[PDB]
Amino acid sequence: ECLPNSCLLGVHLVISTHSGPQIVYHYPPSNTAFLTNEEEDMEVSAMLQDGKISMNEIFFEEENFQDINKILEFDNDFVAEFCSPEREMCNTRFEFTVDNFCFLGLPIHVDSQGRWRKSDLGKNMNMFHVCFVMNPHLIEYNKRIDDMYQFVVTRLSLLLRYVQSKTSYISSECHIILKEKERVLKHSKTYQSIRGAGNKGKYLYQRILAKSSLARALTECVDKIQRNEIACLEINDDKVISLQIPIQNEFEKMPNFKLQPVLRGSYLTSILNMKFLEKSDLLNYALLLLDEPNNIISSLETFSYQDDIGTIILKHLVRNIQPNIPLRSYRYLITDLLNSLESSILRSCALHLMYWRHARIVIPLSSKYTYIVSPLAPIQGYTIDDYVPLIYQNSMLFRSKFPSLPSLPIFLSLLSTDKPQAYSNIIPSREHKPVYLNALAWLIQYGYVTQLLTFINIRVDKHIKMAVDEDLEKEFEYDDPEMQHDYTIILEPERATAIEKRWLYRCIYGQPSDIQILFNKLLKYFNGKVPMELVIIKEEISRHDLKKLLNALDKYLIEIHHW
Amino acid sequence: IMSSSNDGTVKFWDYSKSTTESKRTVTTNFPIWRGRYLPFGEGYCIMPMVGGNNAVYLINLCDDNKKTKLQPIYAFKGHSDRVIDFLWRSRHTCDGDYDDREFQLVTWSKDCDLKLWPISDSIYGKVNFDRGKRLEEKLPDYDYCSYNKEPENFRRLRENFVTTSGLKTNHITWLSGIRMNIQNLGEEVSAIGHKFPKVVFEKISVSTRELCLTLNGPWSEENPDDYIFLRISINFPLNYPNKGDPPKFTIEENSNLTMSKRQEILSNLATIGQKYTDSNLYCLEPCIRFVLGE
Amino acid sequence: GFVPIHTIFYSVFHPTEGSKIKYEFPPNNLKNHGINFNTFKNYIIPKPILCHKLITFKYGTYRIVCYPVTINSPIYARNFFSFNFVFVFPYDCETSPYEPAITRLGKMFKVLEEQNQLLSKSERDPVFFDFSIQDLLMRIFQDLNNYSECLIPIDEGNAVDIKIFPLLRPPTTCVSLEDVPLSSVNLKKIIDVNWDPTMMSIVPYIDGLNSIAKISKLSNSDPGLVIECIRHLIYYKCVTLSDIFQFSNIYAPSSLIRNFLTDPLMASDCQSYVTFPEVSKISNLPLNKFLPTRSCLFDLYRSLSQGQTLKTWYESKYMILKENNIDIRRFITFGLEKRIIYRCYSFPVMIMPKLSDEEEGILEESIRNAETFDKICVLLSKPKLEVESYLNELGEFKVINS
Amino acid sequence: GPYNSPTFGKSLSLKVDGGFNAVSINPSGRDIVLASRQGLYIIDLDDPFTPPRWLHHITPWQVAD
Repeated sequence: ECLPNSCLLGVHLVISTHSGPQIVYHYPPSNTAFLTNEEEDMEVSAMLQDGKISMNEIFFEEENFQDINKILEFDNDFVAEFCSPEREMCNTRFEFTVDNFCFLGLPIHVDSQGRWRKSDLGKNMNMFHVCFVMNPHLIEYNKRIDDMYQFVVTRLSLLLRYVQSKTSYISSECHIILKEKERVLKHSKTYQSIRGAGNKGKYLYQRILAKSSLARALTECVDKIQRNEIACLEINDDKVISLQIPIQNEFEKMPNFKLQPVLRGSYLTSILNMKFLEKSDLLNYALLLLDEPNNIISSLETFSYQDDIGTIILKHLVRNIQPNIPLRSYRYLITDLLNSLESSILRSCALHLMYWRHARIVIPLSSKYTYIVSPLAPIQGYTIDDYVPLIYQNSMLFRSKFPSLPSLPIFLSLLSTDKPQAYSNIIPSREHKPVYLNALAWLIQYGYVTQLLTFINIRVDKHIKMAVDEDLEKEFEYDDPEMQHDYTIILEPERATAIEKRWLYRCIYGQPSDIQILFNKLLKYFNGKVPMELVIIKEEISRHDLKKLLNALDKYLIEIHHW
Repeated sequence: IMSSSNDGTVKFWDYSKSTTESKRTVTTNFPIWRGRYLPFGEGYCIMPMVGGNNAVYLINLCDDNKKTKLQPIYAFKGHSDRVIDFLWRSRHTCDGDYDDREFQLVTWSKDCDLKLWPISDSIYGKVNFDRGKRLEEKLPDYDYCSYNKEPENFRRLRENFVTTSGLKTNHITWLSGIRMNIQNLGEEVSAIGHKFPKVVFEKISVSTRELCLTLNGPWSEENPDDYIFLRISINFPLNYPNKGDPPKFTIEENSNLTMSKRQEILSNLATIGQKYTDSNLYCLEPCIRFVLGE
Repeated sequence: GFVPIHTIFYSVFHPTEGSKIKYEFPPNNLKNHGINFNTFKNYIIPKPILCHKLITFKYGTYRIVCYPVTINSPIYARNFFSFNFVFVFPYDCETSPYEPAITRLGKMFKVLEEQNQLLSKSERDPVFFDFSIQDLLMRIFQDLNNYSECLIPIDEGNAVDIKIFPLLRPPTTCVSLEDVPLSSVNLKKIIDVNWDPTMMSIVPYIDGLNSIAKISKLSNSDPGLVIECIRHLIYYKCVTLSDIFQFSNIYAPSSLIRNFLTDPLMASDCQSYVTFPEVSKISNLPLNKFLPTRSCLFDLYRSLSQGQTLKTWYESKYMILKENNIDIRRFITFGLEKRIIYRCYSFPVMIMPKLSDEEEGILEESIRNAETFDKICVLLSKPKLEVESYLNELGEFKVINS
Repeated sequence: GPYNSPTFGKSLSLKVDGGFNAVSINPSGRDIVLASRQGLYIIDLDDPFTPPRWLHHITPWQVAD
């Protein structure tokens, strides 16, 4: 399945000592039915007012609550028993399924010598396990467990191992969690004055999240992975970790609409992030922000804590960006902030923006380019993964962003009722050009409008074959029907034979020298797979030269138009 | 009738005499998966199931209930994983006057290995097999036609719609597994194809000893940095790679390649082939490494 | 298809030395591969809370699937008896087809141990209280590794009958009334007595051009059961959905149009497909009042475009189809079947006889849900022009051909 | 003829990947067939260098004989 579904149900913090394994902090304390189908009060009030505590209130409702001592019809001691394996089953992938619940985690155990890393609770603890419970379907079990382990669990466990080796952070977090549990359950009169076990657990978790930093990391991780977002977690107030599961919303070939559901608004383009992420020139392309620039700055300020050179460079690049100009022109934005070192920094920043769902890669937008409405345009559906519709919502958003322009139905009908021409035929005047290009960037960034690229293949008729036969001889018959051509399509002109290369070089016979040069330089790309926009960018040619070569060679060139 | 079971017992039956009990009972230390009588002489051939060193055992059957042990004559050692079937390969004269037929054991195993085992005349004599005898009935004659080749046969106008050349890693990976137990042409071709992933093979035919490979070589007189697509067709003699029998190199007529450069490349290829066949070595990796690169 | 078993062993809880391996095929396979049973012996015989559950865990490069069973009865020593038929598989596979087999094997042996005390008496040792295991494990191992099936009798009335079935993806819920079904197989010869009567009614109407509403009206069937039957046929990978063919439709080439070129047998099938069997009468009608070559078919496939309806495309190129005797419906169907063209759906978003109350209600619900013209035309049983006229009477609307 | 074969008196090993469970031989000795869940592989025993002919039949269950 291409639809994103992070199948988390909760998180654990299972530590072990010489006295035996126990549990420290698990969240949420909800039941199986919901998940499957004094000064401390002032401090927690200030933390809730400032937004430092981000819990989910549906996890602590009366119908969505389970006891703190029970986790999915298992006791805390039971879970700490079967999630604390031996030394041979530690420091490796812990996969464990109980019917439909998979207990996936990477437990970290100290070695025999007593070091956490190869370069009270501070000395008794020999193992900790941040166990993640998933319930994927049996047809998607391997995919979900593999992506979760590769993208969240391994990174979080390795960072926790590093911070425990260098700082002994998890030991102190477990100590303060247990101290706050004792001080709420057995000392606080506010706990006894609160009615309902769910509200008691909500207040206890509020105190734990207020006093503990590892609890905040785990809570934010679960909340922002279950919501299919980027989870920025604060650990030890000195390092941050960003965790996500990547979303499949890019497709080159068109997916089957009514057999395999795909996110509405997916980018139906031949230029993809994943074609470039797997390679890790990209600087010949231009970026396209997925949100407002100030929102991207606010999201990227949570990617660090000290405002280092990388975040400053990335913020400067996001603030001064345009989707209509290539990334090779942005060397001046970082030359002032300090092949080439600036090109390497630009490439690394482009990978950072396009990997973390910030700035998608596009061909640089021009009014001369033909833009069609994508089949995957978010028109139907109440939300992105539904399966008032999204067209009216995005029309309201378009009216809010551009109040001096015609409505989103007018723009999406003007581009999909005639033959697909260049985008400059919608813009009335040159004064309307930047706001219309902003509207075009808004349409592309929402998956509404893709680009119609030109693909060229080479074709040879009977006259070229007869001329080549005459040239070969140099070194029926009673009638001449003109509607009985013997055509032939040379599929790959690079690996052509001697007679087929003669057919290609007899296709250009009487053309001038500039056409001969442009045909020779562009012969290897005439295979029906390379879009001519990339040929224009790479070969440093202009559009008038290409339209000259299309007009001068009409019956020999196959014209193929898709995204 | 002979039988074999999981307990390690090979039982020989004669149901004309008695349905209960067995004429002979041979006990092994391993379970037996496939046990069969020999097609020649008086004997039988059993192979293990999960243990027994994964070797096919050949046991004579020439004697008078007899609970005995396994005393094989020949053990076909090899086959790192278990054998799951064994076959026999028989050839003889077409007309038939004397019974002089040879046999070859073919075994297939779980480690994806298909091995052919020769049978010596020591095995042919240890088993009571009368090699050369007047036939009571003539042996059947079978057609020796292969079947690996692909077979083929309003109206339609005669047309060449798409170029065939615009439409082979399976071949170059299959030839790596061929071992005639560099000592082979196909092994050399597969090793070079694994060595050079950029070189594209268009026609590999070890049986007809003809090769046709395509590559991108830096042999452009206009610009030294430009790479020219080249088609080189190579024909090997039946005495390759002995001395005095070099491979024949033919380069397809290319418009991008000048005739002087083509003659220089052909002369250098002939020089390299003659110099490496003078030492009775193999000349296809130095030639390819000369055409593209150094 | 199905992963072979790596090691099968039968572990039982001895009352003296605890959990131990009784029999194991292949012999000493776990110790030869570095698998130590004492490392995970507390998962093979866990507490009775974890027992009678499908337990699968990873041990190195191997995946270990087991169904622990614990029977509580005063006949046994320590007031309980515990065993486990444990299966070992490699990690890099899918053990999903084998999990119901191991679960049912464990449940059947639970039934037999609760009934006649089979496994406890099979030890031939009177310390568990107050047919060969090894042969059964050998037969299960080799029958599931060689045939994916087994029939192994263990008693005078009991046998191990295991068949490994592949796992199929569930059908989607996106099938609707405007989708037409295409049967990829001859459904008349698959019909035996066990088919559903609804599906049996649907079969003589899946001709590749009938809508699900039209099939429901033709077969006197409720559309929901037709939707569920089409979903069940999708689940067996034999029916693919498509669109209603109209000349008001807009078709455009896809990214796989080069597969008409890079395929040795696609264009010949197009030639044998799109042509009328005789000189049809459509090839004699004017516009107003040998087989076709593969290059002609490719040039006709390219000439489709976005925003250009099939009426305009057909009236711009009608001498070509008349001279080459080409069925345009068959041409479009072959293009959609080879995924070389796609349909741009029409969306009537907002900013003649008197229409009925229920008709205007479902029209308003279709407009407020941004449904296509095809779904509204199917729901009202009306052509596109009547729906357009009613919508123009109701308000101003724009059409997106996405 | 069968007496000009290069592989009858010699020992030869071929690596045939794909997980083949069944095998059978011509009594003439020319071709050998291997069966798997994906189909049949026909190998020339006198020309083992040619890739085997793949006949397509996809089944989820393991072939027997």
